[PDB]
Amino acid sequence: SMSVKKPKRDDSKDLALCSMILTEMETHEDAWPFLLPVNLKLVPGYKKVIKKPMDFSTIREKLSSGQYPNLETFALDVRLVFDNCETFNEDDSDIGRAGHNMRKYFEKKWTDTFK
Repeated sequence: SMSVKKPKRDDSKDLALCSMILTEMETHEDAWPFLLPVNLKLVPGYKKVIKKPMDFSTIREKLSSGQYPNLETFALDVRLVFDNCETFNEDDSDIGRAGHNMRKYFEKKWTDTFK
């Protein structure tokens, strides 16, 4: 509360560390469904159904331009990518499996780097 604070967690490396995680997600062999925004002209149903599209290139641009106020807003967009994938793709599909795999890969790196 006013003039009463928990000890200051060092957040000075968060930007660099989120960048490194994002690099590792970008280079994973199962990243291909997530590298670029879904083409809303060429994928029937996507625009209407997925209210907030998100992809790794969009996260990269947001990260590089100071549009993440803190490491949690960064995690929320990464998770959004996988939540969107699950919304639109059957579990038993190459893309559906890719999303599960990437979400797992992310959540481990997230815990190991920050928890």
